[PDB]
Amino acid sequence: TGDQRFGDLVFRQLAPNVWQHTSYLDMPGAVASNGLIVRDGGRVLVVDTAWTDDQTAQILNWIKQEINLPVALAVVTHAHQDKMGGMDALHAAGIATYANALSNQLAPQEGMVAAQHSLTFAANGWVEPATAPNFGPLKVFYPGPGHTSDNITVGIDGTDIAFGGCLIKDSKAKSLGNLGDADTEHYAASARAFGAAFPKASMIVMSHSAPDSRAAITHTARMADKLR
Ligand SMILES: [Cl-]
Ligand SMILES: [Cl-]
Repeated sequence: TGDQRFGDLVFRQLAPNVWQHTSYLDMPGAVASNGLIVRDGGRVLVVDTAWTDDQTAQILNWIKQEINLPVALAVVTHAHQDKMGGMDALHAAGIATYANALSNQLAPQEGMVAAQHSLTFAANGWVEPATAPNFGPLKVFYPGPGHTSDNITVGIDGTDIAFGGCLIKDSKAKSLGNLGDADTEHYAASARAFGAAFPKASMIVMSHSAPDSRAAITHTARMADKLR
């Protein structure tokens, strides 16, 4: 209970300044996609678009009318439709968009529109600060290939929250979902690297489940072990 709707796109509050935006697409069943909205000082930061441009425009309208702070940047966590399907709506609103350089390189073949800006990463997985200017509380981390080769993750400074995207499944999941683009061999390690990158996080947000505990990370690596 307690999950606010606006148009067709649930917002749920996670922390006083972190909302979960949820949109739905129908996979002829229906499927939820989760993303984040972050209030940091006098601007708004977004993580992940919705499945489509119209849903993404709704997210923007909402920010305008529930937060009323202008959207500074948006970060998308890889080149899949649940994360990137709404790029045009972001660009029409003139919002600076960032993704892993690799996500941007793969976006055309994945049917997605590229972000305007490319994030690069060090060998230890942390984002190069100068490719991510003014991200504020957003801490961007590339844990290695897993769900896709380009998947990145984001921690929120000043919260128990880290966002795993489609990389992490929930603690009671019966599978790792879509392994279509998966790196089987490195998945377990990547799931574990995300865990270790945000060691103090206890609320883990993922793409198709309510926020879960760290058991989500542990369980996902367990399942991925059985792959390799
Ligand atoms: Cl499941
Ligand atoms: Cl942490």
